[PDB]
Amino acid sequence: MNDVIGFFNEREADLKSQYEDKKKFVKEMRDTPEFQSWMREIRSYDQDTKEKLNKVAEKYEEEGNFNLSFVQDVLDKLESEIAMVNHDESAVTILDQVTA
Amino acid sequence: DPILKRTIISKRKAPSNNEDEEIVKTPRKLVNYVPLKIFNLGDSFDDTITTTVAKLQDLKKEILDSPRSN
Amino acid sequence: QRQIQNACAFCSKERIENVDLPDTQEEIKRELDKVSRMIQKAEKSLGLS
Amino acid sequence: RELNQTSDLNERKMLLQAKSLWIDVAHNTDACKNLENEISGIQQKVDEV
Amino acid sequence: VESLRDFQNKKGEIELHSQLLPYVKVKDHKEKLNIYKEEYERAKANLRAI
Repeated sequence: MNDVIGFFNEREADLKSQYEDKKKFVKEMRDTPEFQSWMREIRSYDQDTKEKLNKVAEKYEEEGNFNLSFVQDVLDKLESEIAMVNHDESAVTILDQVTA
Repeated sequence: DPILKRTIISKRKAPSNNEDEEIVKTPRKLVNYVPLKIFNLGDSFDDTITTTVAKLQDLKKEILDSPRSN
Repeated sequence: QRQIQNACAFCSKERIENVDLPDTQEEIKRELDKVSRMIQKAEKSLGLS
Repeated sequence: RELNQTSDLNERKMLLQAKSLWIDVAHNTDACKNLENEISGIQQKVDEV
Repeated sequence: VESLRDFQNKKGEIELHSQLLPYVKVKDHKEKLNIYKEEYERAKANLRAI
């Protein structure tokens, strides 16, 4: 029993260390640099409250829930729109004197 | 308060306690290395086809060095 | 050695370390997708392969 | 000449994909080094036994 | 002209997730916070039991 109690003491010490590691992971999960990036995106949105932004946000929410995705759908749409804008502004310097 | 922020945000009590596998951690082999990791992301576009493309690029540059016309 | 043989087949591995690029694999995958898309755009502008 | 213009971007895609392959090689090598350290520690324990 | 209009639509779509909090990042942060909290809870329960 002295052997088994020493073994259980070292096992509970290892469990305590793992619990401390999990607490550290929880602490670093919050107060992240991305968390720092937040609360000023809210300020940027508050510079331009609702109105057209609310409507386009509602449309975006409808698109997102219809797509049944929130990460892959957003990345795919970003890639598609970047590929679209890659071929842009073709002979856009002149529009009027040609008509004249 | 806008319904947008609350819909975008995720309620903390929404998950069903996030119950883990079985009752304890799954048994593991004493080594159980299994390195694998042959591919690390990327993939998609193959490298051999564009390798032939680059070879053709240097070949056509060498051709451009050779005289053309006149 | 299979990977390094592929790298030495694709130009050279030792000429790679001098070039600068973020080490994150996700960023490199995004860049690869971006260059694939712009290559597709150039191809469709040319029309012919 | 248009193909040369496109092939500049094609060889840029070469640079990106080769960087990806070399970083994969680096990850494999450092994981192999970690495995070597682990087996060295296990061999030290075996020597103690 | 239509490509410029579609680029304006694209920039609006970008601002949609940019002006507000990043939806992908906030969802990932919520998920990781949930899993870390449940792991912490089970670890502390096991610690109390032992």
